[PDB]
Amino acid sequence: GSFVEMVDNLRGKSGQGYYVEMTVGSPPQTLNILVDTGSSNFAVGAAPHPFLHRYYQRQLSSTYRDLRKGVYVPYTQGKWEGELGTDLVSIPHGPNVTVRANIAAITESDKFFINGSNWEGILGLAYAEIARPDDSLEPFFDSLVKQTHVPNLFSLQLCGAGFPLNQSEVLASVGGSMIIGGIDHSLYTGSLWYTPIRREWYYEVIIVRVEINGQDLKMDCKEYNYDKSIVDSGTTNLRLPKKVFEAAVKSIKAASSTEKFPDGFWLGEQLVCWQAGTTPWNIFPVISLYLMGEVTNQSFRITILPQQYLRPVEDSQDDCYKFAISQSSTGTVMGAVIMEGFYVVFDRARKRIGFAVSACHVHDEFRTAAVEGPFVTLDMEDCGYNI
Ligand SMILES: COc1nc(N2C[C@H]3C(=O)N(C)C(=N)N[C@@]3(c3cc(-c4cccc(C#N)c4)cs3)C2)ncc1F
Repeated sequence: GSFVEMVDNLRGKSGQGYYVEMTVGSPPQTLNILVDTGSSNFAVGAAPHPFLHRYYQRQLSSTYRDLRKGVYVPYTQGKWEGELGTDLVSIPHGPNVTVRANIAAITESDKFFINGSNWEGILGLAYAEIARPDDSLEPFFDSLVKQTHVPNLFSLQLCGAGFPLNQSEVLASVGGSMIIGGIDHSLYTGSLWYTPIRREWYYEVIIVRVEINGQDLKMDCKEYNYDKSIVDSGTTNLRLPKKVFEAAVKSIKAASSTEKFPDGFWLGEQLVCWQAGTTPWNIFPVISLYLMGEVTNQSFRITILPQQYLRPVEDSQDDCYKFAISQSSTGTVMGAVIMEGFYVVFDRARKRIGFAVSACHVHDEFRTAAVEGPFVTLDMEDCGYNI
């Protein structure tokens, strides 16, 4: 229904991630924590670092419990090593509960904490299967549901501003909402459409068709989910498997062919700029991803605009952007590019993910993001990849 205490509890932007305030320990130590549906550990800075202005001080918490076990995470979007323990954890703009949760106290890191970023830790919201060191380390959300009456569901509304936010603006701006234990109807318009969670590890889904401005990419649907397709609030871009990325970029270039962009732009390395207010949104195509429905032989589509896949960056008074669609060798990743267009419901209790048009998506007077259905789609289980 309505969860006013949790609405507008996030801050951040797609390039730096979105974070929520949490407290750890007794007395409570406040930290800003990245909301990550692409991992399953709760890990916090626990030692001084040049890019952290605060960290978890275990010696100052009366409720700290040492698990006497280390944890190592290899190079991904950095690397880190830490020490496992448990403590009492709360979310100030969250459910009014305190839970005893596992915490990885980060003692050493390399390219993990980012200069200029405001988060001090990560809240991995995915399942125990991908937790480190192994699946015996209960993730935060599993603890929260086990210890309280909070329903086994959360929903995310990530809000892209549509323009660059400077150092002060990004700290003062509302970046979105994380509703723990429910769905807030103020955060979306139209209907919610659900896709099954294929398997509980990452939030894995199945894409059954892809269109660029209504034109079918016409690839074998297994290519779209090779080797998996996931929903990840901790990835900035929409990432596509190599072969799919190559086909999609060719189609996006063809649709936008009235303007030529350098190779560096399509590689996501180089910004493109236009005179203030003159970004030619209309030359760029909409992108639709069709997802398996909950009903046999039924699918639905989510449609995003260039206002989602062109990420605003500062250069001048020009309006500049980076192309936020990129190649992957680990499957499709529906990152902040996708999520900024939609209110996303992680319905763990019913093993499904819901999408609805976000009340904060950026658009223009001529086009809007969309969530539509149903469509008749056959042999959708064949779109899933095995081995
Ligand atoms: C903490 O513990 C564990 N974290 C992980 N993760 C895997 C990483 C990764 O490659 N992705 C795709 C991901 N979704 N999350 C991780 C990170 C995201 C960011 C980050 C930085 C800047 C912007 C954004 C955005 N949007 C995200 C830094 S690390 C953490 N894996 C296993 C663990 F035990």
